[PDB]
Amino acid sequence: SNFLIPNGTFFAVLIIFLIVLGVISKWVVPPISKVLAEREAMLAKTAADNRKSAEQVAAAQAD
Amino acid sequence: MSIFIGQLIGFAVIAFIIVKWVVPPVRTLMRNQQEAVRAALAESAEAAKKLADADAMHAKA
Amino acid sequence: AIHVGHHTLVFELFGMTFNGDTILATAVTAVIVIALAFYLRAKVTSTGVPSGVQLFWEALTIQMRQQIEGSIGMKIAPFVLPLSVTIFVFILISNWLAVLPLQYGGADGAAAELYKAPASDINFVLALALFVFVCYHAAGIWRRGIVGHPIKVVKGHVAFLAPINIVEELAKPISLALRLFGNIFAGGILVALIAMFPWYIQWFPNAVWKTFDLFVGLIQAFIFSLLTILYFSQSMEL
Amino acid sequence: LDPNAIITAGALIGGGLIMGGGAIGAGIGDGIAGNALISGIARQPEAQGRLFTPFFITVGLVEAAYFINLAFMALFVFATPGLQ
Amino acid sequence: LDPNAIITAGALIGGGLIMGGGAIGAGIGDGIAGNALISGIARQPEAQGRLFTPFFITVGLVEAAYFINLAFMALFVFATPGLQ
Amino acid sequence: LDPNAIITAGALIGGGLIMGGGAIGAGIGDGIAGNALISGIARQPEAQGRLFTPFFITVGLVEAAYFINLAFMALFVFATPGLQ
Amino acid sequence: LDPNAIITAGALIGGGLIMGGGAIGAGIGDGIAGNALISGIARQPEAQGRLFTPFFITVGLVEAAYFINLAFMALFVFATPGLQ
Amino acid sequence: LDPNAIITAGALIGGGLIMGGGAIGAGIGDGIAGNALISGIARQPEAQGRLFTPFFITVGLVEAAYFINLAFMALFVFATPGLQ
Amino acid sequence: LDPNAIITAGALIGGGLIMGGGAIGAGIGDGIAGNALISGIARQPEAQGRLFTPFFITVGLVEAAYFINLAFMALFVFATPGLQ
Amino acid sequence: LDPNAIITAGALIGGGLIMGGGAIGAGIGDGIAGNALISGIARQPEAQGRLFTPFFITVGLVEAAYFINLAFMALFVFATPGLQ
Amino acid sequence: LDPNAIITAGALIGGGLIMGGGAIGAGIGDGIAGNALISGIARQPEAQGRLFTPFFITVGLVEAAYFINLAFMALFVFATPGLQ
Amino acid sequence: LDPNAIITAGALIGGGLIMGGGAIGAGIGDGIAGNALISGIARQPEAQGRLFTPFFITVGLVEAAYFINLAFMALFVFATPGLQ
Repeated sequence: SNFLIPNGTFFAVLIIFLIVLGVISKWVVPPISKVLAEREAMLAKTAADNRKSAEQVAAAQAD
Repeated sequence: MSIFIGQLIGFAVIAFIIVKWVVPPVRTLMRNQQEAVRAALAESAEAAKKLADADAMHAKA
Repeated sequence: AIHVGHHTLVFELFGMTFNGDTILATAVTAVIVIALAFYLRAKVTSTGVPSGVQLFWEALTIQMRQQIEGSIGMKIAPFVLPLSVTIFVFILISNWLAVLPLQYGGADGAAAELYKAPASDINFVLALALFVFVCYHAAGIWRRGIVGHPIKVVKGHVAFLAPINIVEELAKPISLALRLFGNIFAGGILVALIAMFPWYIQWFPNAVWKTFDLFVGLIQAFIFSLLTILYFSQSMEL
Repeated sequence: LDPNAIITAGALIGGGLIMGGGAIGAGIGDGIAGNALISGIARQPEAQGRLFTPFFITVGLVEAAYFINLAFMALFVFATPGLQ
Repeated sequence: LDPNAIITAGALIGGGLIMGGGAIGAGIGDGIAGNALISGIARQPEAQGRLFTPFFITVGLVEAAYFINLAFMALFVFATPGLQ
Repeated sequence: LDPNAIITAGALIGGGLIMGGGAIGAGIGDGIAGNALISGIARQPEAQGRLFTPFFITVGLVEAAYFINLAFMALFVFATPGLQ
Repeated sequence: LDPNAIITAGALIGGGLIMGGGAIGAGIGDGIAGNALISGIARQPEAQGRLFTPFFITVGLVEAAYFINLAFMALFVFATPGLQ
Repeated sequence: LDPNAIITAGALIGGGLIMGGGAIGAGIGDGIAGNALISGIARQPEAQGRLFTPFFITVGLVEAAYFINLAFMALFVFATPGLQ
Repeated sequence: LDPNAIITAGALIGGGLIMGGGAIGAGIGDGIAGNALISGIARQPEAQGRLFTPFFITVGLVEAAYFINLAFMALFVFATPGLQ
Repeated sequence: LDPNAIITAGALIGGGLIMGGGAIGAGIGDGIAGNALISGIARQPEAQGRLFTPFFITVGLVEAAYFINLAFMALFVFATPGLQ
Repeated sequence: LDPNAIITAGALIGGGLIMGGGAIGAGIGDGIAGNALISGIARQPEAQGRLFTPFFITVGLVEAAYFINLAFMALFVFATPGLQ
Repeated sequence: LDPNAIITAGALIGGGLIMGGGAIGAGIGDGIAGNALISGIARQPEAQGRLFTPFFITVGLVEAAYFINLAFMALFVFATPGLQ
């Protein structure tokens, strides 16, 4: 029956959708971004600390 | 109800195909990522220990 | 016998009609997605082995962030990341919930599903499409200006083709909605048609079609999310 | 004769034309996109992933019109506009 | 017989033609443009950033033709000119 | 005259259009994908196994459409919408 | 039976044919021209400025084949030749 | 008028459309696959033996899209659905 | 059932077919010629001046075939042969 | 009105569609296969002697499909199913 | 009604079909041949003249077919076979 | 309403379809073959004479199919099977 015609549900669905867009934007994306940043920082720290340890062992032997 | 039985057998075969062919590889990929992150953590701890030992040696000299 | 439209649980409030079945299906999908979100909120661990839910959410977030940074730097439009993530997860979850063995016979010769994919209803897809439309047009307004933005969309890349550009703009929302609609509506017909087959043979075509519908829904969710990302990128091209 | 019969026959012909045109468009476009993707994978076996993102975009567009028409075909065949 | 019946059947078949042609054209054009995009990104994944502009100019022109066709089909079906 | 006869004739014509369009799309899309696959395998026979991953995707996204047409064809000729 | 009914039905079918052909031509020609533009820009990033001058000419041609048809289509529907 | 007359006229038109679309698809797909095979063998005379392995698949899944139509055409003309 | 009415409806359908075919041909030919021109200009910018010589021939050989159709479409529509 | 009139009209329309589809498919397939053969011979003329083997496999199949249509085409117009 | 009306309407539709198909073929072939010529001239500027002799042959074929069709169109429209 | 009029109209439409399909196939196939020939002569002027042989084989196949369609069109329009 002319299902292509929109209905009041259009508003209601939007509401529900926005609710999810709240949660997903409040307690999913921020923690995941923080965790990925922490992982990148941890990897950079590991590499830099390995390089620093090699450098400082070389200096200690030289010193 | 007959169509319900037909589609029930259909979902049975769908689940068989899934848990037979798709589940193993995706579980393998997730396990690989888990172990990669675990190894990254272990390597970070090892690098920290190496840096501490380097500081100890610097103190020795 | 097979019907189309014919939504169940229709109810009227404030002189506005609502297809109750679509609202219920959308609410169930939202509940599942929010349960996943909270389950990650109580399980997210940076310094521990990532959980399966954490793995899935990180995969989605990384994919969407990579697309955004490829298109438009994250320093300008961060909100587009959660917007695309929620759109993708929402569409995917609804489409894949559409595969549960819930079809049955109504005793009138017409098959019916306890769960009907929300995308089968024009209102749902129109809601998502128009919301995305308003979102990225408002983002463009902020990026360029209330007066500059209409000017820029009128000119587009080449000013000489002023009229055709406008058409594309009007096509941005429609193409976003109808596409999804079709990709799901056709599915709602396929299984329905297979319902006319006898039970001893209905399983095979139904099984094959739903197995392919899994991938079709995955592709549709990915396409909608990616096109939303790229529409934001194009709108905010200063 | 019954006008509704003529309207229904016209609507069925129209919907069939809708679906045939959409099928042709989808088939040709998706075949061409797959040609591109598979040739790209053939030239760079390790580029596979980097190629999927654009390809799907194309598929999206290539599918859109087709399925859009499918939707309209339904409006032609099930809820015929102007039906008496 | 009602003249409106024949008029409506003609309008429906005309709209079917309009969208069949639009489907074929849009699908094939978008498929070819996407093939070009995929090949280009296969050449050098760096050029992806500078490729999406002309690709979407082309897709804009193609989809503009398709949706002008759709607007005319909608006028045919729902606002059939010449209908008494 | 029996209006149902007009309905059935229109349904047959519409279903024939649907199936013809589906066959055109499927045949040409499959041919293009197969040509790309053959060119790839001619290039590097060492990568015969890998090339199937996109091929079957393309065919999957083309063959699907074909069978979809078939489904609607079954709707038109066996469960003719609007039939009295 | 009013002859205007048959006249309007024929005019609508003709307009549908005109729009279908125009849409197909415009879409596919634009897709091919865009494929050329994408390949050119992929090969030579600096060429983006140079290629626009010829590319649009091609567009201006295909669109000319399109819009011209559209004009005549209007004549078919709104001022139907031979209308009585 | 005998209703079966219109039924069978519509059925014959539909079958003609079905097999015409099947012929178009089969011919063009076979041509494209053969073009790929010809180029591959031309550039690698010794690869012929292997090059058939993918080619047969392409044609293998193309003639089906043709030979399915034939069956359906054999259904339309001989055992026409809804042939009262 | 005025004979002139049927004649004019048939003439309108024929003119629509003529215009549709002409638009198909013009659009595809112009798109392909423009693709060649764009590839040539991208490969060798200095070629621009000379490339316009053959290209204008090609378009001349395409548009002509389309433009001729226009006249004959008018022959079909405005002065219908055998109008009676 | 003799029903056989409508029967044979539908049969002729179906046969014409059969022949049109077969001709389009055969012509385009043969053209593409010949393009492949000519280009391959141009790349390495000595290869011609071998290339004729795959070529006949392609054209030979294409024409075969075409020939198949002719068969059924005859059935449509000479011994029309559903004729009384 | 007038038998001549039906015969002439059918003749006009057939002539429209013939002219549309001929225009499609002429446009496609001319565009493809011109694209080949454009690429050849761009790659090999001093070969311009050498390339005209083959090109004119290709057109000499393509155009020929189109014009032949045109002739038969007149035979349908001005000397309709079976007119009575 | 002479049944011969319906038969003649159906035969004329069928012949129009036959000639349209033949025209499309011949034009596109000949254009593609000429593209191959022009490209080969541009690349290898030495093999120009040798290139003619496969080119003439391809053109013979294409024009052979086209003239078979011409013969069948002549059969339909001038000696229509099933006249009564």
